[PDB]
Amino acid sequence: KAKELREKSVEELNTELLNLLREQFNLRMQAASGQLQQSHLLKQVRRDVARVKTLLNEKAG
Amino acid sequence: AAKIRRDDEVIVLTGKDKGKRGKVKNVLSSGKVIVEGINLVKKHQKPVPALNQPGGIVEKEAAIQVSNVAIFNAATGKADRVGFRFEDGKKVRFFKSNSETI
Amino acid sequence: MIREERLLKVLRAPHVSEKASTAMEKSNTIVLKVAKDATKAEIKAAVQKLFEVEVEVVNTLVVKGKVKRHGQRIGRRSDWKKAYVTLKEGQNL
Amino acid sequence: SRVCQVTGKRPVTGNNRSHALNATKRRFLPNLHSHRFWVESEKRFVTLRVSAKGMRVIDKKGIDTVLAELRARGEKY
Amino acid sequence: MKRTFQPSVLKRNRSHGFRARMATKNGRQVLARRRAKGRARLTVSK
Amino acid sequence: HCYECSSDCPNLQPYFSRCFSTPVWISQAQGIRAG
RNA sequence: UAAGGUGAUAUGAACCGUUAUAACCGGCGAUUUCCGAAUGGGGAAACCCAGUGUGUUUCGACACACUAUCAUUAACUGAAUCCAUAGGUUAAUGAGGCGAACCGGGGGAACUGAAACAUCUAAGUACCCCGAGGAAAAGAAAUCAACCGAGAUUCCCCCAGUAGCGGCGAGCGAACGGGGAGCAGCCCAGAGCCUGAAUCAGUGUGUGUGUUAGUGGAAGCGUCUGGAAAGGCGCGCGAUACAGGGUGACAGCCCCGUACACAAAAAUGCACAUGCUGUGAGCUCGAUGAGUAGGGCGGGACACGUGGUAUCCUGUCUGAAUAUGGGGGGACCAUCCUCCAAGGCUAAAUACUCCUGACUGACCGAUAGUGAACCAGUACCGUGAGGGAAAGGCGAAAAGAACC
RNA sequence: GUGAAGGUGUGCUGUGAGGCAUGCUGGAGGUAUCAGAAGUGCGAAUGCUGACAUAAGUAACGAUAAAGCGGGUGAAAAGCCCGCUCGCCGGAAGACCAAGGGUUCCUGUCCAACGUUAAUCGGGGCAGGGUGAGUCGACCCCUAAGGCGAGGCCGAAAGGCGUAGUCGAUGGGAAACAGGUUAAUAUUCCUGUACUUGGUGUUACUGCGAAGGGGGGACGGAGAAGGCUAUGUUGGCCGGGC
RNA sequence: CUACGGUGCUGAAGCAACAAAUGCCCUGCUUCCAGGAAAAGCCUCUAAGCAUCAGGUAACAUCAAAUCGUACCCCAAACCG
Repeated sequence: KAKELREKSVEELNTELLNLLREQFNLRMQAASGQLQQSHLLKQVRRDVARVKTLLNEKAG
Repeated sequence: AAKIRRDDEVIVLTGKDKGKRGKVKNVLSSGKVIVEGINLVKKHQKPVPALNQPGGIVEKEAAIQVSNVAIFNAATGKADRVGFRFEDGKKVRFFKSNSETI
Repeated sequence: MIREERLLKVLRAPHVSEKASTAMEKSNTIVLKVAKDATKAEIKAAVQKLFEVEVEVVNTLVVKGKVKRHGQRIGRRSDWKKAYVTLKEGQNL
Repeated sequence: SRVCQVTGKRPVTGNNRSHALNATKRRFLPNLHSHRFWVESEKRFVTLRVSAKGMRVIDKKGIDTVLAELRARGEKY
Repeated sequence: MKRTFQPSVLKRNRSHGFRARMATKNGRQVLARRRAKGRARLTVSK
Repeated sequence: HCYECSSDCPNLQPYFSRCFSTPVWISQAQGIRAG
């Protein structure tokens, strides 16, 4: 996953940063709603948005 | 480089189970090692309304020190120490006194 | 007009109170815990885009963190911002 | 501050000594006056708070030579 | 009766506040002596 | 159950030793005539 | 480098990994809110308010960037005023802030001692300020010596509590000379021949070597007591390893290590090898630092308190000679010895420790040792500067006491 | 560890400081000897720190506005809740802002400590909940005193002063009322009725434009009325009483 | 309505006269001497500027009004003692 993204284009990289935060908003709504018994996807998605914003700001320069 | 690992049939060298043989269940962080069926204690487990509301005198196994166990050789029949050699580019646990790989 | 990834970070949590549920049944008002730097325009833009509903007026307030004594020390909870988003006539979530 | 712009004479300190040798602190201020010097290079007058020792450095060395030692030092005039 | 301490935050922050201490040489030495001591609160401010 | 609280002394005397000893301000005993 | 992990109080909950990226450790990189020199203006730090660009825009707007002052320099345009300055703008640079001590400089006490006290002392100390560096400062003879000579500074041991200074009181206190640590001398005031000519720097590959993760390590069993053996008794083995620590009591041989032998993607310290760039040799000649030296006055520094008193510094007032000349040799003079001021640079020996690593102790062992063995500069106290605590130990293991 | 130091007894013997042996606790360390070094011996310093007595189960229990009952809950009620009386304040002991405080607000829970007694109660513990603004306030625009202050003038240094300018309210600038509502918020929520300022789309006749000019803003003490109104009082009306 | 706490549906009259402020008219009026802020918002005049551009003016239409404070105590058991 950290390696599969370094064959993506920048616009490909950016549209999955949009899907990650929409997933992150989906999970953050679910955790407060009494749902999301799988309370480990939060830490995983938060480090998935960091994984791509790192890969964003490195091919930008 | 640990000498005592996840699933090793070990023997206890010290402390009320001196001579008894069991298998390691999990190596903890602080040099304490759970051995299967060896270091049994008697936990007066208090029943909480949920979460195993059976609240008997639960008999679990306590952690033993990792230096108080040694790996059972079973090809000599005795307790035995561990060394580290490199075979095939891999760090290999091997028994002392016969030098053979574990 | 707000950037989309900014709107995905303001709506923290839907707030349940039995005052908040009175507002949901009687004045069509969802009460949300929002981010601390949320403006009333950013909440209005985020409830409409992400909850797919219509919004008349967001009223906000900032809840002060309670001082609690866990164990023997003196801690303080975080201040949080609380919106009162009044939807117009059609209620989804 | 009471500094000559040519010789750099600070006020120095010393003692007052009485006839009973009682020491008490004083300051030997330099004999400073602001004086306008005529330069024929620049075709202007230039004023300098200069000591009376510095007025003797100026006519002995030149007023162009003194100012050249100020621009190359860091004084403003 | 009327005691010596009559609080006002405005008179507090203008006397002993961080910007009042950082205005002069001798208040930046106060703040240097309170970082060198290890003080939790540096000034009266928060 | 959060018990065995201490004996919080007054915040006036910084030497708890004399905290319960004297007020340490003025000692007024006024009747002394020795001549 | 790994079979275990998701920091701690802290259990869970939901998970991740199992020999190849779970975590951990290191190198480098990214991210790095807000305040604070705080720098866009302001402000009651952690907030308020913009300007101008540049986008993008659903037309509601939204992002990112810039915007401090000063110093130096350059560009443009620019008063009184004709030239011209001052000013004004826009760039590039650089600076500021914090830091424990050491260091250099500018200022500078008093208590105290004198058995009072004023000269003197304390003491150029405390402190305040300014500035700097890994050291700094000093430093290449206007130096000493004594008719022989020495040969830049710094530091250490003597000289020597001497010579002296001194209400000749309290006290202050040298040099010369000698033993050592460490030892380099060079530039400009200047034009030629020669003409990168070694130098000394920076930068870059290259080598040698550290630092920043690490790897391997060598050998013990029976037996009695005991809650438990590391103890006792018995009998072996390792040792370039019997430093230390842990383990249910005291372990060379259980563990971690230790002696030893090893290891580096990458980034750096040091040498060296240097290639490439900057300074710039060597030889011929000239040159030889003026409002200075000296002096009068007033102070200060020299051990030296103006005393017979040299020498140095300079606030003030003066004022040379220019190597056939000038300084010093403790008033002064004559000899004759020695040096060449009024320009500058300069390693080591030296001082220090906020901080990092090991290592040690006839150092402390919780009223001690840091104020602080413990969420301590905290609780508390004070408007504030500031002050400032008390508080360690279940057990081998929570087995931390089900149930009545 | 078949029991160390320590603690606590006892016995024995040294001229003394002391020494030794040991019964019990203690549950891991201690040191013949001979030398060595001292944070080397405490009853006093109105010594320092901690602990604990004493007075003494004494004084006091903080306004002499005052309480009495019946139910309730409870393990327990003089104090809590509810009720009926009684007393007290009413230019305050009531209602409401600013300051200051910072959750003391409300609810459910507990009653160790805290509360000068008890407590079921509480401003106590614990866990939830609660503060909604174009119009109120701040921010903001404007300045006063005063601060800071580019350049500037001064000053051993630090720095002092001050021009432009920029801050600084306690003053000046802009607009909402009434009902209803929550256990706790309301000029904020909701109904009703408004209003203010600014950005943005058409008409005719069109001169608009400032770090400038002039108005205005814009101001004293006291005193005297008149016109009112808030408010009150009575009548009338209305509902009810007999 | 219904635990009669309380919530809930109803809801009649809703006038007049008189007395009234220390409040408003009034930042007025009168009078005194002690002779009683400033700046902006506001209205207005234009200069450089500017051309049936840019603005202004009116009506109408749209949108925008951010951000903080907002609980509670205030003659007090929450402030200073």
